[PDB]
Amino acid sequence: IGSYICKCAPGYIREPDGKSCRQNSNIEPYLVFSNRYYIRNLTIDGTSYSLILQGLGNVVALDFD
Amino acid sequence: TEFTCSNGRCIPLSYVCNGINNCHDNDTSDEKNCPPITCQPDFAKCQTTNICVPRAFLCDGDNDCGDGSDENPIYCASHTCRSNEFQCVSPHRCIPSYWFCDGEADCVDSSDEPDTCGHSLNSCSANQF
Amino acid sequence: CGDGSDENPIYCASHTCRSNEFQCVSPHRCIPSYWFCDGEADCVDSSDEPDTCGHSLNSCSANQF
Ligand SMILES: *[C@@H]1O[C@H](CO)[C@@H](O)[C@H](O)[C@H]1NC(C)=O
Ligand SMILES: *[C@@H]1O[C@H](CO)[C@H](O)[C@H](O)[C@H]1NC(C)=O
Ligand SMILES: *[C@@H]1O[C@H](CO)[C@H](O)[C@H](O)[C@H]1NC(C)=O
Ligand SMILES: *[C@@H]1O[C@H](CO)[C@H](O)[C@H](O)[C@H]1NC(C)=O
Ligand SMILES: [Ca+2]
Ligand SMILES: [Ca+2]
Ligand SMILES: [Ca+2]
Ligand SMILES: [Ca+2]
Ligand SMILES: [Ca+2]
Repeated sequence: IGSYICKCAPGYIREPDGKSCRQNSNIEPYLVFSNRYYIRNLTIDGTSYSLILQGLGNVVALDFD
Repeated sequence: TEFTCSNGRCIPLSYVCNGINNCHDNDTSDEKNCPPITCQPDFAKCQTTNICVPRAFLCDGDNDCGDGSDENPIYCASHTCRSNEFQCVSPHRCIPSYWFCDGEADCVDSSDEPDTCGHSLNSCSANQF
Repeated sequence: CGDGSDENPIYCASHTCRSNEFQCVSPHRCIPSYWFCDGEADCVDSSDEPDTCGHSLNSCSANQF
């Protein structure tokens, strides 16, 4: 009544902003993307950029397990 | 689109049976007609209103029941911290220990990362730039 | 608490029973399973040992009286 509250699902904690949530796991989430000849690994914290594979013919799609 | 109550006050038709006496009137005429607002398992009810809330919320630290039915200090004051967490002077809410000096205020008071943490440094692999 | 501050139904209604206990129609309060048909009313309603338990029997060792 007169306001709203924001809730983060299990595995997430809520920032002082109230509107935003952060993830509880210690392992850094990272991005994987592929060009024609490369598969690259980039970290969302921006600290790291690395190579997964090179010389492939045409890497058009990726998925993980 | 509106409904009217015994005090000469009107509320949207959908609000009539939402489980809160929106009319605040002598007759409680909005909720007075409505059926039994039962509550599902794994959920909880609030002393002042016919609202159903998940049990996880009962001691999370947020005033989910508008009357403060959840976060009752008798039951909820039992919390403890720093088994794997860190503590802040702001209202109790503890965060994983590694988070405190990470460089973003995880606490409203920003007590998680004062200058005491120490000035930052970074490193890279020998084959990198 | 004279005001009923304890036993607040929101928090205390979470109870469960019959993991190792038995249940009675009287206000919830569960007792070890073996206790129910033992021959003494462990519950105010005496629902712990109605005639349904079955008529009693007893035995002794072969070398005894
Ligand atoms: C309801 O109205 C009557 C008459 O105006 C008044 O005497 C009574 O105190 C009111 N009750 C409440 C709960 O507002
Ligand atoms: C509502 O409560 C009744 C008892 O008053 C039943 O337990 C019913 O199963 C409940 N319904 C829902 C949907 O929670
Ligand atoms: C946190 O709670 C646990 C519960 O077993 C202990 O009581 C512990 O002593 C508490 N930590 C602090 C700092 O008092
Ligand atoms: C008793 O409580 C436990 C808690 O894990 C389970 O929810 C179980 O289903 C309950 N027993 C009954 C009879 O519902
Ligand atoms: Ca609102
Ligand atoms: Ca209403
Ligand atoms: Ca809450
Ligand atoms: Ca931080
Ligand atoms: Ca008994």
